[PDB]
Amino acid sequence: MEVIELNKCTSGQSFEVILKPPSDPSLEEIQKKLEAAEERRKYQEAELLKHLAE
Amino acid sequence: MYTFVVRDENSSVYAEVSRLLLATGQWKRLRKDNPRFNLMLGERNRLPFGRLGHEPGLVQLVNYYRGADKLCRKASLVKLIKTSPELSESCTWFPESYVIYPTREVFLAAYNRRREGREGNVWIALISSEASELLDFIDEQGQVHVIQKYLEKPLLLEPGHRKFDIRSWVLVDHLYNIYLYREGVLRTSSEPYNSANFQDKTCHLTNHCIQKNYGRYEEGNEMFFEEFNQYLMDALNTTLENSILLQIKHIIRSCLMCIEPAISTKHLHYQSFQLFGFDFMVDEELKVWLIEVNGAPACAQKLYAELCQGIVDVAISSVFPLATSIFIKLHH
Amino acid sequence: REIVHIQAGQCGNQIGAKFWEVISDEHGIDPTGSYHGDSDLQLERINVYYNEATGNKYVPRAILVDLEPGTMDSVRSGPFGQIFRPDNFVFGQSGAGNNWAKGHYTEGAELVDSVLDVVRKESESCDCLQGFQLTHSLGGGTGSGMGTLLISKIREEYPDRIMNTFSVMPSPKVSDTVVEPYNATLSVHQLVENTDETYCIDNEALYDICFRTLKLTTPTYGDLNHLVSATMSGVTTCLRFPGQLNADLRKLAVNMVPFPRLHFFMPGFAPLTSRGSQQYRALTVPELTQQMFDSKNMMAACDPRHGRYLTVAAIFRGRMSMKEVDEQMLNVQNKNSSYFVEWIPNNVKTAVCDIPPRGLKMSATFIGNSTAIQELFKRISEQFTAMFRRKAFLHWYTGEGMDEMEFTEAESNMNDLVSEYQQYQDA
Amino acid sequence: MRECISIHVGQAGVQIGNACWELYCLEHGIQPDGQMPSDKTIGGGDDSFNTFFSETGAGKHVPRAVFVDLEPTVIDEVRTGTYRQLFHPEQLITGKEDAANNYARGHYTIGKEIIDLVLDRIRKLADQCTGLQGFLVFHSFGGGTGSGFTSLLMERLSVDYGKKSKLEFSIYPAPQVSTAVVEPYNSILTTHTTLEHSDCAFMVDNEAIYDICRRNLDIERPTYTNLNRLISQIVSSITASLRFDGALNVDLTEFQTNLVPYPRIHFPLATYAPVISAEKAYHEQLSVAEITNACFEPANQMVKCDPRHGKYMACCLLYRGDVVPKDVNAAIATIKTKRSIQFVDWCPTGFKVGINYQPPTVVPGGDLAKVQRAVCMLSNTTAIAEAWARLDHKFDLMYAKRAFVHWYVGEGMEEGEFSEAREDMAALEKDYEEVGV
Ligand SMILES: Nc1nc2c(ncn2[C@@H]2O[C@H](COP(=O)(O)OP(=O)(O)OP(=O)(O)O)[C@@H](O)[C@H]2O)c(=O)[nH]1
Ligand SMILES: Nc1ncnc2c1ncn2[C@@H]1O[C@H](COP(=O)(O)OP(=O)(O)CP(=O)(O)O)[C@@H](O)[C@H]1O
Ligand SMILES: Nc1nc2c(ncn2[C@@H]2O[C@H](COP(=O)(O)OP(=O)(O)O)[C@@H](O)[C@H]2O)c(=O)[nH]1
Ligand SMILES: CNc1nc(N2CCCc3cc(OC)ccc32)c2cc(F)ccc2n1
Ligand SMILES: [Ca+2]
Ligand SMILES: [Mg+2]
Ligand SMILES: [Mg+2]
Repeated sequence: MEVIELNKCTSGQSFEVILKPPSDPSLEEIQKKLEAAEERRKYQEAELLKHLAE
Repeated sequence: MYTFVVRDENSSVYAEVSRLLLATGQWKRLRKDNPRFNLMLGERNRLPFGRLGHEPGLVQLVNYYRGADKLCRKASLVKLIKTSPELSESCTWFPESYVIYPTREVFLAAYNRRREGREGNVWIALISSEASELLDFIDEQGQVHVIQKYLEKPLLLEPGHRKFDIRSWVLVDHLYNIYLYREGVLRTSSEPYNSANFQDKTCHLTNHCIQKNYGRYEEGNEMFFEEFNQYLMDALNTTLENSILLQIKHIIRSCLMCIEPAISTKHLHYQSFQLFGFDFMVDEELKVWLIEVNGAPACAQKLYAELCQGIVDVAISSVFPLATSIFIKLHH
Repeated sequence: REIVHIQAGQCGNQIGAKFWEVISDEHGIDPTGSYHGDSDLQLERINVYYNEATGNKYVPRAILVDLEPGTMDSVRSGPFGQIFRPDNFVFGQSGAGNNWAKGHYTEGAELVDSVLDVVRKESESCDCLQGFQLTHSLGGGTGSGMGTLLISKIREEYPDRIMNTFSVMPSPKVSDTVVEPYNATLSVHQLVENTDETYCIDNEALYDICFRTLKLTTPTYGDLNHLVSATMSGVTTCLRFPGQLNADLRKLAVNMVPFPRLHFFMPGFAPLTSRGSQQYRALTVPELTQQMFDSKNMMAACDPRHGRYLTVAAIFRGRMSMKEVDEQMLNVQNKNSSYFVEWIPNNVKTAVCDIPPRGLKMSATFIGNSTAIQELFKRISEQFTAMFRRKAFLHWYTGEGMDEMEFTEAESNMNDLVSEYQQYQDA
Repeated sequence: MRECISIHVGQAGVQIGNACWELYCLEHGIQPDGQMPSDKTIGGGDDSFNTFFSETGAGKHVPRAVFVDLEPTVIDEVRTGTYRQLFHPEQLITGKEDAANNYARGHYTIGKEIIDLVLDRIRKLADQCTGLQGFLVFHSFGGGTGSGFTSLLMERLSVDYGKKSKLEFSIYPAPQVSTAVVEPYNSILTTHTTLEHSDCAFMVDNEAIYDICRRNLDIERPTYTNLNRLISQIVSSITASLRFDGALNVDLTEFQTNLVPYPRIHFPLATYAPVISAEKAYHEQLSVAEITNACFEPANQMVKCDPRHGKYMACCLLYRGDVVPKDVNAAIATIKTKRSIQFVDWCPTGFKVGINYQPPTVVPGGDLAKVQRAVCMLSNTTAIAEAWARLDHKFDLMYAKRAFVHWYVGEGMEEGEFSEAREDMAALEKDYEEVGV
């Protein structure tokens, strides 16, 4: 059971212990998606204001 | 009124368990995918253990032990016995076993040691005498197989010169008590045993099914415990308890005590019990051997009533109570 | 989050007035508009329903609408009459004659813009308007026909605000006229399209509850409206008082309404109490739970065992163990888990408020979205076609512009709604 | 010295942030006014607590915190609470209308209207940072703000700070404290859209915290104050290495290194012992070995699962209190024999350990007793995928009827983002299952 890289200091100490070894989208792309949804909203709202107008 | 669901319709055993539960008037059965169950009589493969014990205000109990397959899977059972110090290679009740995949690990080095004394070199998967005969049989299936020392000198019942195995039904409860059913079954071969023609594997393979002579000396190729013990007394001057049952109780205890840390539901959010069928092989020296552990075991027709009524008393009503014993507690 | 309240017609204004009486008592406001209460919980969310006047007075955010002056003069006379803002009495004179067409198309049309003006004034005051709640019956003519005209127009001006109604369903056991199934089917068509949440207050239930359970031999509208104030106070507790939930109309709609047309809720109350006579044993939390889920306590005459609960909201009032409330609520589901859809996990939510209602130490209001509400629409649809297959009494409507076709459409949209409720009672 | 900016989002995030920053203040001896008598470097310092506090010319110590809720109720109590003086008003951002438990309302509708305002106030702190490390982001899986605004924020931060690290503290939804029936939709939607923008995520299942509060704190019905104060103890354990002298987990980059080998699998299970009631009059102090053994009881995990049926990829032990290395290795020794600790073949079976001698700090009057030593294990075990499977099942149950879908489509979203976010989770569950058999 091998201890290693033990660092000490006034606050405490740390170390590691082995038991065994081995064996992003663009701002503009965000702006697109985010603005497609707002359009999809405004369509659905206009269809409602069109139905109410009928 | 407790609630339970049923997700393995192929369970001869718990088919009964469901029926008995309803007939108590205090157990209603929900639908498969209804999560507000107290008790899951679950499915055999891919039972969803990750989803259990998350229903607030529901104590949940399932009839299987996650991890239990490490014992009930032939390849894994060998791996378990070789590697656990609790069992060790110096395991005196498991026959020699190697796991060989189809595309010899240290299997060949043992077979050769057998060329040194020309000792018995019969094995199984399926039974051969030449390694090449067998090894060429696992690659014709393509799946992992396991080969074992065949027990060339077994114990034969007379009249018949016949083979047989012993199935003990063990029930482990939510507390990890180990309960052995007092009723056992000898699954007997009606064909007189002989070691010249292995390929005529009807007197070698003792499976109740594979015996599609069925019914000669005892009904259904099954001899219960009262009969066998009688014959033992008369024929060998011994009892079932002493010559055989001790070692079985030793093997059951040892196997289940091994995996207890991996499968115990003591401090877990859901709980498990499970019924196992343990399969043994008695040789001519009255020595018991462990063949296979069966995690999804069927009971013998005559004992269903009693065994399933005991699952409910010991494993189910223990957790969910309502308004001498048929088990032997294996102590630890 | 301000709410704007609207009461329309005979029924709408009589239950409207009780509501303001009942909750004005709970918030410690008196008829003069002055607060005289003990706790501060009473004032924390007082703005949801009341505008704060100078002199630190509290004026309900309520618009009063009728086509006749009758009831509206009544309200101004009643105990809390003076609390209501006088410019918010908006009325005509000709009445509506229990005629959906007169309310929606002829008589109501004249007056509606005047109503929309008061609405707009109140909306402008509002820091963040949640939406509107309306009280009306579906069987008369003002609250029914004009009521749904207002809703159609309000949705045009405020298409993204929440529309909540308390809609009293007609019943032969308590009916003014034979044409109520006509007026209700035309209204339900409107409600299915233009409201987020409607509480189906069935006059059939209020009658049976008054007759059978409260043993009232000859129930008046005042006995029925008692039951309606109690429910209305319950289903708005979580809006008027601080909680762990901080609930509002939109969140309520999100969580109650899996599908948009299935927004008709079964209300329930426990304990059922008759006016005046007070009984003296508080209920055990186990009793509140069994009673509130009892069909005998439902305010929509539907058997909950004939359908499945899509979602449930329950609200407990008084000093009691939330631990026990938890156990009792979990208890009823796991016991009757059959009657709750499996395909909406954890569809029963619960809330608690320390303050009980006047004259009870412990109470439970219940909001169910059960697929059994179809039983209600089926009832009204049967009555409707009993008459329509003979075009009986239709002249009252054709005479005001309406076409047989409009009747066939409404009927058909309703029978559709029943089909939709049946789709999921099986799923 | 490198700075760390904490961003708390929605109700769960903001209330937990109060919890934590109060604790941080007791632990660092900062007062409700932001004064820290111990700081002699007045108006500055590149001390290690300055990773979480800037100092003012007047000697005030100010959280590198920003709070963001789409609705004023919750942050308003921060604005009028014991630690008002602590924060700069610009740090407390408030909407007027909340996401109504709606992932898509908080992401698309109301999100798009506040994302730029928030990022500017975030940039106002990044401009006081000599070498900014990155972000600690606190939020619920369940709320509409919690889930939907957080992922819009996470996306942008990847764009405006592509070189800084992003860590997550995420409240996973539990019906005993839940506030909404659609929380499984919001959970999946936000995990799919945030997965590639978070380097390391610590899930805390409200179910687990609730049961610890009942079993070990003898609290009948835990409140958010009960849950959050216990939750910030764990958070403190996990961050103390950034705020204290040490050699283990000194920067947000070390958390990925030590705990996350494969990028997607970045959900380290947290286990924490001991939780001891402040009411218990006579308590027997637990040993290094008793508490280290407690780290392998599920009943102590932040997520209830079974690490036995799973494989480890990494593992840290964070001790606070009277602990020396020898007692740890002795405890480790005897634990490695009695427990089912299986590592993936391609990872050294081992334990990176860190000890801080200052024992755990408990807020005066809370529910936690003071203790001589405590520990928080961080293990990246595949058993945590159990939590993914549970959520994904509830999601499948509802979505197969498309129940509630319309609330989302009605805000701009497309029925298709539902099957896209869910297919991703299908991937995640599969990555975990390969890695662990
Ligand atoms: N542990 C803990 N969990 C919380 C807390 N507050 C809320 N939650 C959880 O967060 C989930 C809902 O997310 P919220 O943060 O409340 O919603 P939100 O972020 O304010 O977004 P909105 O929908 O706009 O309100 C619920 O399931 C709660 O269990 C808290 O203070 N502590
Ligand atoms: N090492 C050995 N020596 C001799 N005979 C053996 C043996 N191992 C097994 N046998 C016999 O041969 C049979 C081999 O088949 P096997 O044991 O795989 O069937 P099975 O036990 O899996 C059916 P079940 O699952 O229903 O119990 C054993 O049942 C036993 O009868
Ligand atoms: N519960 C209850 N129902 C009422 C009340 N007043 C009227 N109704 C019902 O409402 C229907 C009549 O509609 P009404 O509101 O009076 O006509 P309107 O004035 O034109 O809106 C009848 O079916 C009544 O049963 C009341 O005070 N309480
Ligand atoms: C404003 N009225 C209101 N709203 C509630 N909410 C909003 C917030 C989450 C929520 C989730 C639901 O899942 C089914 C149901 C209901 C609710 C509510 C909840 C109650 F348990 C009791 C009374 C309630 N009353
Ligand atoms: Ca300094
Ligand atoms: Mg009338
Ligand atoms: Mg909020």
